[PDB]
Amino acid sequence: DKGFINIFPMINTTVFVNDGENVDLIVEYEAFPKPEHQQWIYMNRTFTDKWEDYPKSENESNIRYVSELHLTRLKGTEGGTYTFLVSNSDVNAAIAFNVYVNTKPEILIRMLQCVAAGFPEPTIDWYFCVQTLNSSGPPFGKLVVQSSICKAYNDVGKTSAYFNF
Amino acid sequence: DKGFINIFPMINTTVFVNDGENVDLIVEYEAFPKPEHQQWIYMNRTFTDKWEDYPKSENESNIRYVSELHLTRLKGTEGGTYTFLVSNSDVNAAIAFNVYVNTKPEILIRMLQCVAAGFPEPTIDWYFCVQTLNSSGPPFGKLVVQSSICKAYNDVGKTSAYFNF
Ligand SMILES: *[C@@H]1O[C@H](CO)[C@@H](O)[C@H](O)[C@H]1NC(C)=O
Ligand SMILES: *[C@@H]1O[C@H](CO)[C@@H](O)[C@H](O)[C@H]1NC(C)=O
Ligand SMILES: [Co+2]
Ligand SMILES: [Co+2]
Ligand SMILES: [Co+2]
Ligand SMILES: [Co+2]
Repeated sequence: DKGFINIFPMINTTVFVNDGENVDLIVEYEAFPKPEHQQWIYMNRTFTDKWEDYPKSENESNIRYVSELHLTRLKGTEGGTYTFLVSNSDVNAAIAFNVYVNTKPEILIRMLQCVAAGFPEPTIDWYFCVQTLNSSGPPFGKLVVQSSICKAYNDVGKTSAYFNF
Repeated sequence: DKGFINIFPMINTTVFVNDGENVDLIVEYEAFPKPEHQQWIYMNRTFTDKWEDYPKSENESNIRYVSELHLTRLKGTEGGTYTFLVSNSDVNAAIAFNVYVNTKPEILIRMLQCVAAGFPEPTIDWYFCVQTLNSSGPPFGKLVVQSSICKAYNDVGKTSAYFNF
């Protein structure tokens, strides 16, 4: 047999984190020969000092290794796929984590239009006393919904605003 | 000496309750002769079954009495002065409780105008990427402030909304 790299996640690959909280993406993996070019990537951007790598055993015959990425104070926009890559002289290997960041809806108004953004997808109710877009600027949220006929909410929170003529 | 009614509060007369929470307004009082016409009043409205009255002692020579008003699920609008009255054949006596209900700001928008309402008095900040009125209808809050130049907040919460042209 030749070289090999086998990766096992220590936590579930799909993780859910509340807005402003932390999460540690942990991976164990066996490799021969000595693993090289350990790397954590999010959005073509490489984390320089937010992660750590170390052998699981001090013993010389160890081929078990651990890599951890420390995500701190995650924002709703910082949700997405975080990828870990590693290689040796023979094999290239990778594993991916899907990080969801729960956020309460942010609503804006520009005949006005009410637009809610966040995760999970905010639903809009109207009380008396629908399309989907994807924008970078305000309001800041993973999923964006506009309702026309303003209260907005999801399983993590609610946001309201009144409008009169 | 003739008749007398002396009232002592068992809790502080000024009470602060968060929105949606409960509070028990408790009063002890000594009276001779037998107290009569015990009454709890808020906004000219008399609580019929939300309160209880009972002698502090079963013994016959007791002149000590207790009256409790159970306020449940208080709203921001339900903040104000709650009054307890009691009398006998000689004296009339009363005591008053000042109930504050903390609420996060509610903001509305009608050249638009942003109006925040709640308790304590909401302050308005503007981020780039003042008068005072008193209305019954939306937005619902004890103190109302309009700022013109929309984020709004107080020591109990915050509420935001964007506006673009
Ligand atoms: C995914 O991870 C969660 C914990 O965040 C766990 O409750 C769930 O069972 C996992 N799903 C699997 C292992 O299929
Ligand atoms: C008023 O009541 C509060 C408790 O709600 C207490 O902390 C405060 O000391 C009281 N003020 C007095 C007794 O003057
Ligand atoms: Co380091
Ligand atoms: Co949808
Ligand atoms: Co009763
Ligand atoms: Co003021």
